[PDB]
Parts: sequence; structure tokens; C-alpha cells
Amino acid sequence: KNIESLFDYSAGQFEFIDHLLTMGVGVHFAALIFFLVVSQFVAPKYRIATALSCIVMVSAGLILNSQAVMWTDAYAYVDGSYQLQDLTFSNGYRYVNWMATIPCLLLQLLIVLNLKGKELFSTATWLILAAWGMIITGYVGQLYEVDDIAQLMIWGAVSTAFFVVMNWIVGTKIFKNRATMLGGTDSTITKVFWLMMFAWTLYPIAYLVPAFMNNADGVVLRQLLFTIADISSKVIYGLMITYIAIQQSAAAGYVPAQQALGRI
Ligand SMILES: *C/C=C(C)/C=C/C=C(C)/C=C/C1=C(C)CCCC1(C)C
Ligand SMILES: CCCCCCCC/C=C/CCCCCCCC(=O)O
Ligand SMILES: CCCCCCCC/C=C\CCCCCCCC(=O)O
Ligand SMILES: [Cl-]
Ligand SMILES: [Cl-]
Repeated sequence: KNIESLFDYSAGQFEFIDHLLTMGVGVHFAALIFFLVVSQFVAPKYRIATALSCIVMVSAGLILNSQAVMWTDAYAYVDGSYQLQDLTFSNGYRYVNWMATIPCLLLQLLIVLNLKGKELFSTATWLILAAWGMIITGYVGQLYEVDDIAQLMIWGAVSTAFFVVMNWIVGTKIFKNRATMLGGTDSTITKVFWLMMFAWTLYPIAYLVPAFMNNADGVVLRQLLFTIADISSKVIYGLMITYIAIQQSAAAGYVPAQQALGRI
């Protein structure tokens, strides 16, 4: 049902996709070790924000690893090109994983925004429902990226509606609670908003690749966009969330955070 199954791949195309996914695994698990060791310098009220970055690193890294092995399982070098064998490759498993990773990314933002109590629970609930609506409708849409491009576009429009409403909740909460944030992170969090707008918009662009570049090079382009988007939306984003958590911890008087920032 996916455009990947339609083509043979040159050795160059096949190996580049394999290296993209493998490098993605290495970046996420390298960052996992960073978040783990820095978590001891985060104050208790923010420490779950850094733990969520560890959770996202392993979740994303495992999906990239699974995609890399599925890629090599599905194709073999036959008569001068990589050709589909008995097993299949699909991006649909990324969508299932977003059902978990996107709520984690959203929750760690709400934590460093200093939301608590009922506002935290209600904001998280609406954000997760909007995210799940976006993911599920996009998942259905990409089942038609070979058979029915018109249906891919309409499910994509519905998914984009959820996306825009989710981004509006995020922006409203960020610019409303920016004033509560300590240690100059009221400025940093505005950059986090724009990083999210940029990086998350790469995913719908990848989703439309079957509509504007339905060939083997488009398959490469989509994996390239996923790689840029994953590293930006999870790794760079998590590094900024962790910086904000540590900086607010130090401004709130958490001594391990003050000493960690002092030694750098
Ligand atoms: C770490 C993974 C992330 C941040 C995934 C983000 C995914 C999206 C923002 C998905 C967006 C989509 C649309 C905007 C409509 C087209 C279909 C969806 C899934 C791709
Ligand atoms: C935050 C940014 C993360 C960047 C991740 C991407 C790193 C690798 C980028 C690729 C450089 C282009 C390589 C040329 C592709 C050759 C085309 C082909 O034969 O398949
Ligand atoms: C096995 C595939 C290749 C493995 C790649 C290993 C290289 C990892 C490179 C950077 C990972 C990103 C993690 C960044 C940690 C914090 C960096 C910083 O403090 O500036
Ligand atoms: Cl605390
Ligand atoms: Cl993911």
C-alpha cells in the first residue's frame, strides 16, 4: 500500500536509506545517555521532563532500529539492484509510535511551562486527544498513498485540522505561561515554540511525497525528511527542554543545578 514497495533501488539509494536510519539510532541513543546523566541536576518538579526525553530517545531509537532491520529484511541485491523480497517495508509503524512519542513531547513542554494540578491534566488531555486525532487520520490517509491519492489528500486535510488546533493550544499555553518562567527561560521557550512549528511541519511534507515525487528518489527524500524532523523534534527539542529545566531549577535554588551550571 506504500510507495516504497513500487520500486527497485540502486545500491546507492538502498545504502543511503540504511545509513540514515542507522545514524538516527545512534544519535538518539547517544542523547539518551546525555539526558540520563544530566537528570541528577534537575529539581524534582521538572525531573519528569528530562525523564520523558529519555523515554522518547529509546522509543524513537527503537522505531528507527526496527525500520532499519525491516529495510534490510525486505530487499536483496538481485540482478544489479535491490529488489523487494517476501517481507515488506512500511512507514506505518512510525505512525503507531507517534501515539506514544507525541504525548511525551507535549507533556515535557507543559512541565517546564510550570503547569500543575487541574490545568496540567486538562491541557494534557486536550493536547493528547488532538494529537491522536491527527495521527490516526494521517495513518488512515497514508494507506491510500498508492491506490487513491485523492483520499490521501482529504484524510491529510482532516489531520492538518487537528495539527493546527494542537499547535494553537501549544502556542496559547506557551505565550500565556512564558511570564511564569525563571532564569531567562521565558526567552528560551519562545524559541522552543518555533522549533516545534518548523520540525513538526516536516512530517506532513513527507506525507505528501507520494503526491509530488512518486519515484525511488522520493522514497529517499521522505526518509531524509523524517531524519531531519526526528532529530530536530526529539533530540534538539529535548536538549532545549532539559536546558530550560536545569536553568529554572538553578533559579529556584536547587543546588545541584546551580553547581552543574557553574562548572560549565
Ligand atoms: C517525533 C515525532 C513527531 C514530532 C511526529 C510528528 C508528526 C506530525 C506533526 C504529523 C503530522 C501529520 C499531518 C500534519 C497531516 C498529514 C499526516 C500526519 C501524520 C503526517
Ligand atoms: C538536524 C539535521 C539532521 C540532518 C540529518 C541528515 C544528515 C545526512 C544528510 C544527507 C546529505 C545528502 C547526501 C546525498 C544523497 C545522495 C542521493 C542518493 O544517491 O540517494
Ligand atoms: C551507530 C551510528 C552512529 C553513532 C553516532 C554517534 C555520534 C553521536 C553524535 C551526537 C548525538 C547527539 C547527543 C548530543 C548530546 C549533547 C551534546 C551537547 O552537549 O552539545
Ligand atoms: Cl522542585
Ligand atoms: Cl517516534
